[PDB]
Amino acid sequence: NGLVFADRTPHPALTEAKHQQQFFQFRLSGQTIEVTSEYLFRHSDNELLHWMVALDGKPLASGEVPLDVAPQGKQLIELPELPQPESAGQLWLTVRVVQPNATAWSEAGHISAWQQWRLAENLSVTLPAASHAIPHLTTSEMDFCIELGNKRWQFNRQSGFLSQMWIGDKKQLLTPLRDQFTRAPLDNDIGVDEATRIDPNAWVERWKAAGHYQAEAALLQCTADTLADAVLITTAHAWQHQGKTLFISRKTYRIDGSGQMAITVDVEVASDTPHPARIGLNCQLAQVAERVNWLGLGPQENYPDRLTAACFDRWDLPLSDMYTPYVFPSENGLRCGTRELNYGPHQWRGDFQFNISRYSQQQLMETSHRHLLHAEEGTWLNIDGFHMGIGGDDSWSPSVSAEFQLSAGRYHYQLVWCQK
Amino acid sequence: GHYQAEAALLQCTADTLADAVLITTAHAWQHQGKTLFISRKTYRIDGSGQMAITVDVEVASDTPHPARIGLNCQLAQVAERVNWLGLGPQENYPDRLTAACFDRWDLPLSDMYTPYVFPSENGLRCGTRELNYGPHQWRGDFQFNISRYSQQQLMETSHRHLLHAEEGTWLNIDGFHMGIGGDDSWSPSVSAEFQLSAGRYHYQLVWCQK
Ligand code: NA
Ligand code: NA
Repeated sequence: NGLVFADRTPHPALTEAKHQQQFFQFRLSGQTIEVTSEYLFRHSDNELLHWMVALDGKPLASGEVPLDVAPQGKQLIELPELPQPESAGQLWLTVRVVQPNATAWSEAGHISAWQQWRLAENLSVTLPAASHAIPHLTTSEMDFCIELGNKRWQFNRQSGFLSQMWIGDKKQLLTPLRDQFTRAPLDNDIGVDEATRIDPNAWVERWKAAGHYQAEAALLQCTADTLADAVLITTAHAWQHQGKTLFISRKTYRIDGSGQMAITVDVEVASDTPHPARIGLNCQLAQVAERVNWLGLGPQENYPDRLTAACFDRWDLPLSDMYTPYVFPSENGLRCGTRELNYGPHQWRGDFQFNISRYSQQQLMETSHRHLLHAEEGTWLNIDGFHMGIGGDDSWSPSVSAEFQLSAGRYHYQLVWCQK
Repeated sequence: GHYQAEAALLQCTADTLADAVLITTAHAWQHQGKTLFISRKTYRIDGSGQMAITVDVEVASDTPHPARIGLNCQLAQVAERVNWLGLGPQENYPDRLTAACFDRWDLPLSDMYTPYVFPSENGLRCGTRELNYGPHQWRGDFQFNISRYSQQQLMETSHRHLLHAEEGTWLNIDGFHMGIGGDDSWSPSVSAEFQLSAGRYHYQLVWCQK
């Protein structure tokens, strides 16, 4: 149940605890930062505030101000006039409290606190430059095919899913892109303190009994249309278990002359089915790259009810860091609030949560120990419009608070897939 | 600049499909060089006569959260009854709807207006899946109000006895509507979970003739 592994390597949860247990609080009013000390005895005599303003990860301005706060006291820091850019995006302010000097318990340059705020946002009004190229649709009995030069997109008309993508003669997918509504259960979803308890109230059990893990997709609609400058595929799927419809998924895929595939997803969830762990898509990619790079919350694993410690910026990590090696395997390594994701030739833009690794949700839920996991061929990608909270208040009864359960009934998310 | 914000057209294409016409639009509401909202829509008129409207709105994170995200128009028809599947029968709002029940409700048009002495937004009904008015039917998941008074006349007139019924019927269909609040009435009282702060919004509507 540790914040650390037996060898004292941090679990991702530790960083959330560090952030929430901060000894300095911050408010932002206009250009003023108010820093309040939660110490009771010490003045801030080994602390400096670093501030940084960035546009979608791009550093615009930064600075340093010494901290001189009495225990329980306040210091107002006035920011210099910020040299606003004209280009579209969201400006983010980040502050960090840094300890310049080593102590008996920390190294020089130790970070004790941080915080972020959204500053100005400039919405993108300027149209994209109209591409000259135009995609073409090749219909067969079994498939819709879209080609754009080297690029090729294949929609299986029997299943209703994007079954394959081609760059010239190279395959991009090892498994089709399908809706996913389940996760490999966390310890908080399993809910039991004792071994032989088959607790009928736990999330995994409610999910198992409703047939979430074994629901079969049934195709309702799979049509293709040609527009002036794009091809539009439209699909509708029903997930059923024992005649009962749990989820309906309605999708458009819009492929334009730029080679961008725009996916719209609208999901209905039956109000009497237990709230799903996630509402997303997954596929097994053929590529295995070294680095994952994203504009979103990071660097560490973060979930909707555990993301306060994560900062929004441009993060770049090795693939292996995008997996969390919990001894008992589960859904893991998610990052939330992501606007852009980069992996090998692929780029996904939108507002989504994702995890990426060499292990399928299936392998993760079938394996009892982490050392028994084996890297699957290619890379498993889950991209979620929505993900349920993880809970934790205890680990033997449902603990995901109401506001983090997927209860809306109707959900919408949109993704742009392109090959940069 | 929310009240004086002017719609600027970005896109307006038409496309013929196998069994439908697809109109795609984009707009930006600006005030003094600042982009407040972007609205992206598709209209799909198919062979059965139904028009499906899909709306996706962006709100700048640094503009005050808007009062509503919706559509309005003035219908030519003045009918006797309003029939809806949703929350009712009385006026209800996102942070004042626990008393309302989900059912099929049928009231005279006049009942769809609440005569507050100082006129304001009024008569909203939430959680509506189907709205019927004369030959018109709207389906989806929306909030609406319907009356002879425009949002403009309501905000310009100071007493209820000075209001005149306009020509036809003003319809407001909202995908999202701000809470009313009221913990007090001299400071912002709308709780955070009832402010339209998501940044991106989505609703869909089917309009047909029954
Ligand atoms: Na100091
Ligand atoms: Na008024």
